[PDB]
Amino acid sequence: QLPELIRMKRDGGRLSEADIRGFVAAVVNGSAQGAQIGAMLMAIRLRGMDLEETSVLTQALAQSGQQLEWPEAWRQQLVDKHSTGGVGDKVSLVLAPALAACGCKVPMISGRGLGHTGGTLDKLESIPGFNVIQSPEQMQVLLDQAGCCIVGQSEQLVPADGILYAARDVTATVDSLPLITASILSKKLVEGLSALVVDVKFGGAAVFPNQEQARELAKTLVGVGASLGLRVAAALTAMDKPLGRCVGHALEVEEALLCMDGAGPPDLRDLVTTLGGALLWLSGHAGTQAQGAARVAAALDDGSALGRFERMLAAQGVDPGLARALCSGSPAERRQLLPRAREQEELLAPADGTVELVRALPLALVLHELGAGRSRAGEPLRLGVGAELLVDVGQRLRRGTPWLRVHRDGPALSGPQSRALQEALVLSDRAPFAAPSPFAELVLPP
Amino acid sequence: QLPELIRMKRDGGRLSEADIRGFVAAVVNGSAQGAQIGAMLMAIRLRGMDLEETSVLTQALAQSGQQLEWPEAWRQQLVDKHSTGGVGDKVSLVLAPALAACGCKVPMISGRGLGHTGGTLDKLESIPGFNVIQSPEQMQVLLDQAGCCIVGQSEQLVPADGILYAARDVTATVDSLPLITASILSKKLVEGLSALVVDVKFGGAAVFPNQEQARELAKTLVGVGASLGLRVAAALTAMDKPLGRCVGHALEVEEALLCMDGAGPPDLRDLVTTLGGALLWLSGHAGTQAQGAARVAAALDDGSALGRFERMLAAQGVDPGLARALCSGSPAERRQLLPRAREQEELLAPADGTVELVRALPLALVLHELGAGRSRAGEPLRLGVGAELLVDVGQRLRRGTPWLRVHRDGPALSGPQSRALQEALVLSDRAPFAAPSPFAELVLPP
Ligand SMILES: O=c1[nH]cc(I)c(=O)[nH]1
Ligand SMILES: O=c1[nH]cc(I)c(=O)[nH]1
Repeated sequence: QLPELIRMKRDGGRLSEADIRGFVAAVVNGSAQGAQIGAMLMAIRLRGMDLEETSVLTQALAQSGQQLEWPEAWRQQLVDKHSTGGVGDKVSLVLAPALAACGCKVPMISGRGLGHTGGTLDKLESIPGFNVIQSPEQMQVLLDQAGCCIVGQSEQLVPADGILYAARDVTATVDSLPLITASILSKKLVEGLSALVVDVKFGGAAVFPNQEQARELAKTLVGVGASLGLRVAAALTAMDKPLGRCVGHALEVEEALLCMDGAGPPDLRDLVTTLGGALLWLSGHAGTQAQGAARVAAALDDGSALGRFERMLAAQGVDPGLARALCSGSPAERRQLLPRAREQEELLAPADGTVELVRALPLALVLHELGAGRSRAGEPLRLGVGAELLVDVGQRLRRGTPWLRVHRDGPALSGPQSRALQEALVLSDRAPFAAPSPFAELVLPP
Repeated sequence: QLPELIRMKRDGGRLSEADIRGFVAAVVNGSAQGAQIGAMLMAIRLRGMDLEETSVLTQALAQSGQQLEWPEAWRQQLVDKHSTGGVGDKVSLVLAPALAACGCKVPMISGRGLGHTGGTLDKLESIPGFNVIQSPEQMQVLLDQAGCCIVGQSEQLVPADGILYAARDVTATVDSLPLITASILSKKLVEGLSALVVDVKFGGAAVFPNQEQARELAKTLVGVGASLGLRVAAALTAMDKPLGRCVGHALEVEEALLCMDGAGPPDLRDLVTTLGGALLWLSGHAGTQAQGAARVAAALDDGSALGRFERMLAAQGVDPGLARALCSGSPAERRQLLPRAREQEELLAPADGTVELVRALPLALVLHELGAGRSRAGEPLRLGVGAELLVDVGQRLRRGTPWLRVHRDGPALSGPQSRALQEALVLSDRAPFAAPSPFAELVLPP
């Protein structure tokens, strides 16, 4: 029974396959209570799991629901990428459609926000009518039509993970190697993918700031994934500063769109082309990293990524007209069709100097307490709330120049909140420089 | 917010008084979700709390509800006793009315089962009509007409403890010195007592088997109690074997009534007189402890605690006729008036030998899975389920002599169930001896 299983883990003992499957079944069928879920999640977070338990949690979460079947004509076309989570990380919003443009099939099952990081599903929900929950049947139609699709956990698609994911988010049990591994792979295993690239963040606002832990996760994701029959590669990418300039939901959707019609900040386009190019390589569609990167980049310039993105929006519930407007509209028009915070508050530079860095963690934490993230499961988010980096890293600015614009619904920023933000603006006084790219290294399966 | 409070404790940090009161209010008002209550509890169970946190929790729980207001004329009479939970530990049932058999006012706020231990509130419920939820007003009337009462936590009395109590029970977070401490003391502080005696168990079926760990609890209980302006004494008693010969709920009420009949097992009576003795002394209604143990014992026969029990039962919802029935009724009559298990299964001595011990834990565990224990929240119990020790410790026996009577409602005992219970009977080659007395020592407040 639940109390005993929890007790074993609490004592630092391992769970047998039956126990794990037992636990997962109880979660899915609703017999497990919230406290028991939270208790077990914490026991794991604090005591851990070995690679066998871990692999078992994965198979279990994966099997708690359906297995996605596709036309065998799609077999080698099926690919996906997943990010462990970060700030301003709307890569998936761009990659999904940019791949489906290269003929690739992407049945992406992602998630909502986790802790201080943003979830792509919450970002898509900024778009009116976008429905994250799609059946396995609709998903097939989606791939047939736009060859794109970004859905979330549901009754049919990894329900066990859906429930745990939402509990982890608000029980301080996000940063657990085995829970992240099972959660991520279970989603991807159910997809029947040919290749998969997981973007494992490291740095300031990463689940695992510590680069060495980012690595351990990277190697584990790939190892367990391999052992479970999935061609997987992991990319370790910086998340010390936000990706792009926009952080939030509604705001990140417009930057994603800016990226899709050939523009946007270089770091964003870089990560998109490097992971996509790494993904095309992994799946055999591209000969080398550079070739695959170029094809994806071409999709960003082509207008075909944006086009696939448009079909996806319409096929997942967005009114065709709004879909055509988001993709056909200019930055300002998109900004108007998407949720908007009630107040705009710009932060000014405290001095002259170079933007050495903009701490992503402090920024996400404040964005978090302003309604961008959850502190309770099922809690509505204030889509619209977010932030815009008005200055890039590597550029020089003077005191008095606005470097950040906070989009908020509530009161003017609190005291400790303002301090935290300014605190995030690191300045040095040297010549301007070229900001480095997020991507660090690729970890392949043994 | 909740997620952060949990992370702090999760990481080993202590919670500020504002944090704990913050968390407690969230538990009482609903903002804290099940998974969050469980996460917090497990974090605390694994990273502990310090004396101040513990002290602060205790206050918060006590203050989560109402403070019981009594007529000044009683102030000096209001006493109570508590247990850390055990097996067959029906002492409060016998001791509460026994005390009220000496003018003392006992507004006992106890609780339900906790882990593998039986709760007196569950025991009282096997008594048709008995209500455990009495508002403060009813509690005054009860003491006024019967001198005692046994109620449970409610929206009005320690709401916060009620919630943590029910969750800890099914989350393997019962055995936490600080949680037990705040839980026990919070209920007592709200009672406005002038002396509290806690029976801290140690032994095979104790929350804290290790006698030294139990002593740490006993010290904390008295220490923190003292710091909160409550005269508290704590006894340390054995729980390697079951207190009495009857384990369960309806069955525990019968053996209890037998004790209030001036009969029963030495086990029970001995413990009820000792702790009661310590109580009357502690509160000043007795010059010494032996005199108290004497007045209490007298009440078992003369002065009538059985008489006080009847008035309590009636005053707490039990039909007056049934109440008198249970009192004047003899064992056989008592059984017919209470819930009886559907069937009866007896175990036979696996071999000749002297009964060195009847391991309480294995007993509780099995009775537990037959419906005597909870596995979820308010999961209903099978109150007639239990066991009768058909043999005493110290005696010898021959293979074939039934040593245990199991009262179950479902299927006959299973293989692993029978094996578990058999392994509970420890036969030694020694000569017949007299079973020792539960009581070990008494820790005091100065
Ligand atoms: O699906 C997931 N993405 C990111 C993380 I971190 C996780 O645990 N699961
Ligand atoms: O009221 C209580 N009795 C026994 C235990 I153990 C506890 O934690 N609380």
